[PDB]
Amino acid sequence: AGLEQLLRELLLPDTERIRRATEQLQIVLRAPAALPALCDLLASAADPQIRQFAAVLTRRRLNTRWRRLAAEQRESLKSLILTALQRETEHCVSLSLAQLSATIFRKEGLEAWPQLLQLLQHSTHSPHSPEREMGLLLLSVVVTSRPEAFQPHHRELLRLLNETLGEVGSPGLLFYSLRTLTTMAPYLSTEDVPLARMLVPKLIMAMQTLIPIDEAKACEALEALDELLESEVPVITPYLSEVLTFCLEVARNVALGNAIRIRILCCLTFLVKVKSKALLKNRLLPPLLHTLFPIVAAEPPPGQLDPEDQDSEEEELEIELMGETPKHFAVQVVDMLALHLPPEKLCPQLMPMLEEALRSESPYQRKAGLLVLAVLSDGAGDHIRQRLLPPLLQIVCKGLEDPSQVVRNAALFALGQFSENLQPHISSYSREVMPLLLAYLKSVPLGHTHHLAKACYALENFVENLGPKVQPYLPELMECMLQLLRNPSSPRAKELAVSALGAIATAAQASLLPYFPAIMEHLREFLLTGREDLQPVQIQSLETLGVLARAVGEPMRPLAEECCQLGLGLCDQVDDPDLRRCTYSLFAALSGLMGEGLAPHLEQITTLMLLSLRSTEGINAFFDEKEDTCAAVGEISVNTSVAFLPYMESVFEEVFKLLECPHLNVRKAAHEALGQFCCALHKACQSCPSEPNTAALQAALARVVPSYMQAVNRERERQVVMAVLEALTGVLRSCGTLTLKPPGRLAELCGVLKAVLQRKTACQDTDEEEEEEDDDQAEYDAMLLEHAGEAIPALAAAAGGDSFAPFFAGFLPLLVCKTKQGCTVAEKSFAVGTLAETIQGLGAASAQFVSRLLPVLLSTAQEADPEVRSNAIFGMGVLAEHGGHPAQEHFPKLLGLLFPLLARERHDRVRDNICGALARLLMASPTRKPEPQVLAALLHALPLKEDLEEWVTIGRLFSFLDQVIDVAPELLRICSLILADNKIPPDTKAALLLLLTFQAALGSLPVDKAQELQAV
Amino acid sequence: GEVPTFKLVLVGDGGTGKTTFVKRHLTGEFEKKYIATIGVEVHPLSFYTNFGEIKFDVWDTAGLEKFGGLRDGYYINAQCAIIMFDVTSRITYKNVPNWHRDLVRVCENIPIVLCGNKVDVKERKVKAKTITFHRKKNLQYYDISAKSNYNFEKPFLWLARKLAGNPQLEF
Ligand SMILES: Nc1nc2c(ncn2[C@@H]2O[C@H](COP(=O)(O)OP(=O)(O)OP(=O)(O)O)[C@@H](O)[C@H]2O)c(=O)[nH]1
Ligand SMILES: [Mg+2]
Repeated sequence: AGLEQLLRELLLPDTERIRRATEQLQIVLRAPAALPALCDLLASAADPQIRQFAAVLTRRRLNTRWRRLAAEQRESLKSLILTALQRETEHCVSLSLAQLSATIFRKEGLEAWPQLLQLLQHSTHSPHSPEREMGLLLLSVVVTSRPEAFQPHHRELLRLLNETLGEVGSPGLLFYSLRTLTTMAPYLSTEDVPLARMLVPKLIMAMQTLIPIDEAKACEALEALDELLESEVPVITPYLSEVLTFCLEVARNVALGNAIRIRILCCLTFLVKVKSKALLKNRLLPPLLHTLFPIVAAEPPPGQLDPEDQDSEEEELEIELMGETPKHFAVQVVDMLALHLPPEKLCPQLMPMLEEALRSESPYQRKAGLLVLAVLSDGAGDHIRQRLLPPLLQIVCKGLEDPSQVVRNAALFALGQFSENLQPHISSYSREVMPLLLAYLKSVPLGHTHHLAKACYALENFVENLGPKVQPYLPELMECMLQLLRNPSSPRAKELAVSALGAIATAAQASLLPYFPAIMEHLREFLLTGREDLQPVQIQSLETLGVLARAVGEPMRPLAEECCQLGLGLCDQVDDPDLRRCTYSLFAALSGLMGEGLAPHLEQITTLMLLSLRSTEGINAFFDEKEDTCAAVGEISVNTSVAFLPYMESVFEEVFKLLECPHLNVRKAAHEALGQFCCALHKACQSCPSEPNTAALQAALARVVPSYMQAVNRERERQVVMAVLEALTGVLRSCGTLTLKPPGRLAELCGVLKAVLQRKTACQDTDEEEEEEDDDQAEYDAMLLEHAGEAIPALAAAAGGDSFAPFFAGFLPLLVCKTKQGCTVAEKSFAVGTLAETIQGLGAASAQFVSRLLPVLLSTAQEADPEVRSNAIFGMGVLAEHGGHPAQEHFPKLLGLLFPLLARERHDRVRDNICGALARLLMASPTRKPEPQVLAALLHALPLKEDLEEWVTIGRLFSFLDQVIDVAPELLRICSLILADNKIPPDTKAALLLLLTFQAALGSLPVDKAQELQAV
Repeated sequence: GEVPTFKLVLVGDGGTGKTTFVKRHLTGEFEKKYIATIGVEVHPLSFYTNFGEIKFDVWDTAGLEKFGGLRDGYYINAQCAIIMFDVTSRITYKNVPNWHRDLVRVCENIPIVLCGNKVDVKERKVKAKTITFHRKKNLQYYDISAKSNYNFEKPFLWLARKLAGNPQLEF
């Protein structure tokens, strides 16, 4: 009102610094006493340029001023809004007034303003055009104001849409209508009349007109269309190919910004993930591939070199990961097209296009071929598993000889995703391609560390999974990295070389001996380093030396003598948890290997370890550093003598206080760190200390048990359930009856853990939803069941008839559900194994239970699986030497056991278990048995090539002189066939050698023993 | 008598490298002490292209300290803006859509390029697959280097493209 406008006319262009500092005096303190319109609206009649931000300030004020406003304050504002709607001169002014109307529609909700409805009817009729578009925009903004409040109006609005179907006119009207349906899309009706169509031709015409006008308008048109489909829309499904054909054929207009390609491809991808079964009916893929093939081999209109075509490319040293160019998001689009659908026969269908893609004379055709390999490379290779397992073993080689040298990088990348997507195919015809790849990669030391880094990432990665196979490859690989090892170059070259050295170290484990003295000098050179700019190389060398220590142990004593302080010394120069990563692992492994050898550097290392976890860093995430340090204490469980006895109290309690944290991974790390104190204290006590030490450590065990006990059912989660289960199993396996001192863990703990498994589980919940960010959550809980396989045996064989011994009966009926013919072979194997440890743990008390459960075992009988049920197959034997009188109850059941099935034997395991069980049955008592018959049969089929658990049967049957001699020639010929073999337990001593002295064996030598055993 | 005059307004939360950004575009140095940027200032900058030296306007808008709310005043008559975000915190990324809604309620279309500072740190929190909002909202993205001045002129070159639309505009 006067002075305000006078200020604005001068402050709009560039204002003033003093006028900028004025602010509150420029605001004129607001000073609202009543301020209806004179100092609250300024009559809203001036040059609109001021009026936009004047209305903005009115909005800001009224957002809070409505605490005493009178009734005669709303009709005035709405009437003024109507007048401004009639009084329009500029597009931005109309936009501002529409925004003000939408943002004043924030409250009072429905049941108000009939004049907006009358304007709605006027805009539906609206023979005049400009007022029609203004009506459309104001309806659009008011719909934007309230998302879905006017559900009954939706039909009306949909009916309104019919009028919008009738005018394919000004581009502004089309923009308004499509941005209206943009906000209409989140309504998610899915139930209205499916006859809602004719929008497709209108949007086609709109984007056609906007190609020469504006690319972005068609852009928002397409994300509007994408947002339209979110559920079972009844009208989109029948006719869908026409719109995608139109968008691709208009994408053939290369004279447009690449955003056109960006959002046509993203809209296509969302259309596919919504559904992709329509292509089953019609052959829509081949036109799509013909369309995208020029896209894959796109050529710049002026021939401008690509950003990947620069020879130097010395910029962005750290990391780039750009994908804005058409070729990249095109290849991810086609790759998700490939992976989303089931394999079926689409790959054989596109093979005829594949050899068409294989014509590679022009380099652009070569990138096209490498991209078709990139898309074909998928997680599932079942199609390539059976046809042409080495599909193109020389085309990848022909790509190496490329002057453009980008085909080489593309082939390197393709070999990459072959390595980390096709696991079985890493063991394939790679016997010759790998050395030539290494040779030509090391033949170009031009200094382009990008190609070297991608080569290191893509290569020497899958070979580590192959342990036995890499030994024949030991020599050549050295003269690869020695091409750049310890040579003057960038620190990137050094870190790449040392990372590759660690990779082959992992691949070769202890087979590094033949050439290792040549790595001694490199180790001495690189370990004796350090500079103000060589931090990452020193760190990576640190963890690769840790890997070396882990892989090879005792033969490294000359190497283990040093590194006790040299690596330790280089920590005080710079203080950084990043610099301290994995440093604890190396010295921890050194302590584990030495025993008492760390005595000189035993206290300072302890102080430096203490000053790592007290840091308040936390008190995909920045806290992960702590986890690394946490992992350190785990290694302490291996071998630390008793030096940690005063150290344990120094840390454990604080570690105790670390078991609680909102971060899940730090909680897992803390729990797994807790899981090793059992082993630490047990190994301390086994190394005989004084009795007061035993009492103190027993008290420590007693105080630490409840920390584990509280986690039996208090937890409400899934991911840490595994960790707690193996931790409890380990702590029970790391101790014995001394953990049985509190008479509450005997039955209450066992009952709680039994109730937790299967139904009544704390985690097995469905009522609650996931309002936070989700993850893969690929139903891990099922595997939890088989993980429970090690839960039962933990201290299971410690009762032997105690008060809590007949407790498994509580779990007995549920095991019946395991043996019902309604589960998988894995479930049966789990159940039979669990029953195996339960029966082997206990004796007669469990013997009567298993005797009553015998009909279940007979019902199981012989299933169709080479390795199932074997647990019970030797379980009958283990109960044959168990029980006692229960064994004597059922001799006829013990003998036989449907013996003829030895003719059915196909797998070694079942044969070995049958033989062992029958041996235990025969030797349970020196009584009558099948003797020559079943004995001769099991001797006949007795290779015993993989009986890595039942050497005890062979040892016990030896020299165990019921009948005597029996079928001597059979056992003699079998043992001669066995002959000297690989490493064997004490089984072989006194193997009836002295019993020869019998007479028939000497006279009738088995076939010919003199071939190898002339005398012995 | 230079004809091409273009006003540029920078937008972003206070203390998010905006002052450092503009001062580095002035001479190319970093000043150590941190001062909470307040008020607004103009830095007339002219850069060389195929059409010669072209002058541009700067608006050093910052400061959530003043009681009076004047943040919306600078948004009028502006034809271009640049948005910041920090790579070490989720708050900037979740505030990007708030900046989107306020800018769209300012104007229906303005050329905006997503830009994130403080990338010189060796450890990076906002991993690349998280950056997808701009693509699906049709926002272009450039990266800025706090040390090497990477994309020192090419974001402004993109701005020139959107100002003219003729692909012949070069250095
Ligand atoms: N001290 C320092 N900080 C730098 C340098 N280069 C980039 N930075 C980053 O800039 C931040 C400095 O914080 P501030 O002084 O508040 O600068 P700002 O975050 O941009 O905030 P405003 O100044 O209001 O724009 C640090 O946290 C660094 O991450 C540098 O050379 N020295
Ligand atoms: Mg700054």
